[PDB]
Amino acid sequence: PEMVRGQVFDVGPRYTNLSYIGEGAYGMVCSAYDNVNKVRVAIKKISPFEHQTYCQRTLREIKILLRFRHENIIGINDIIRAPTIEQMKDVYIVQDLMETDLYKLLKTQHLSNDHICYFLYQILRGLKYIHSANVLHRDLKPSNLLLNTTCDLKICDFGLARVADPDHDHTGFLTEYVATRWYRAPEIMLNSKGYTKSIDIWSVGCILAEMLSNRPIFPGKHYLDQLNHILGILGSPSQEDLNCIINLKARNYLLSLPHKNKVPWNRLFPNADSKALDLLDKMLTFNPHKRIEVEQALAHPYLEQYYDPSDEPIAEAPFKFDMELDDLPKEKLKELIFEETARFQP
Ligand SMILES: C[C@H](C(=O)N[C@H](CO)c1cccc(N2CCN(C)CC2)n1)N1Cc2ccc(-c3nc(NC4CCOCC4)ncc3Cl)cc2C1=O
Repeated sequence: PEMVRGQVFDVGPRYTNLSYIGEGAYGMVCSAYDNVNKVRVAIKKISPFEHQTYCQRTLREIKILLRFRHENIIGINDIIRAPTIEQMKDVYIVQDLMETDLYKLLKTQHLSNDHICYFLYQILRGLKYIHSANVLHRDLKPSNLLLNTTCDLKICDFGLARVADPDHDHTGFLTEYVATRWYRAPEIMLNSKGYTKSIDIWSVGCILAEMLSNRPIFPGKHYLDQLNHILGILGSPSQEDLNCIINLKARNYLLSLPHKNKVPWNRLFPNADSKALDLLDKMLTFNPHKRIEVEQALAHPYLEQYYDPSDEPIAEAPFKFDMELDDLPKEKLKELIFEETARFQP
């Protein structure tokens, strides 16, 4: 068993020459030479089985990424685990190796307007496919966008992804939420469980804004501060948009705030392309019902150099989970992970 930073990384006989890349709560990631395809790959060692929420993330990632096939979505190339459920403590997921991610890039590099345009195009292209499968990614952010040395982009981490469910989207005011705070749509804090495609469009808007200036647009320090950052730029919602929020706690919170006018995008982003700011405005619309959809965004003048709907493929059918995963015990989720990964056993 090869070891990396005091941890077993047992991926042989196919994968050798391991080099450490990083780690986090999820586990650990290495590059490795793949002796079958003869190319270096990324391998992440996930050890989720003592934690129900980690099992859910692992299973969603595996089921979705194995069904999806798209140039702007990271694939799963192979999964290594023990031959029996008893002996399985870890799952190793093999994926195409990427140079960097957009979080690291925005901390270190100015993006040209052409780079911003091309990155936004690829995000929206991959998202068109995801949405066409009736799936919501639900956690789009710079660190979930991987890039190679020629700036090809792939969406990663489907651990919070789910099937769209607009009929069950309504909730009360200040309902707790899991996905990354700075990229949450305003309606999450007011009346939405984040079960519709419009949630993802908001996140992409936030990402576009961040590419424009290298700084997050709405860096909320805690749950309600996130909403207050959004309203600081968008200004007070209009009467029509406010009347859409029928829950009185949420409506009356909004009515309690002093009037704030919209901060023009060209004041926040004085060097930005005007067409980019027009698309930004449409992605960062307060009212999710008025928010631009993914296929409309691709058709926007800002992306005219790239737009080609015949080359923006959709999924062959809607994605469905067999059963709802949200509440299943971790022991049951382990079984499901075992079954989902069986096809990679020799
Ligand atoms: C978290 C998520 C993940 O695996 N998540 C899983 C399912 O959700 C998971 C399982 C259980 C828990 C959990 N948590 C814990 C709680 N936490 C709040 C959220 C995450 N997450 N990661 C980690 C990860 C590491 C590397 C790469 C990757 N990197 C490169 N190159 C490098 C080169 C240097 O520059 C940056 C790029 N090339 C290809 C790839 Cl594939 C991708 C991912 C990915 O998707």
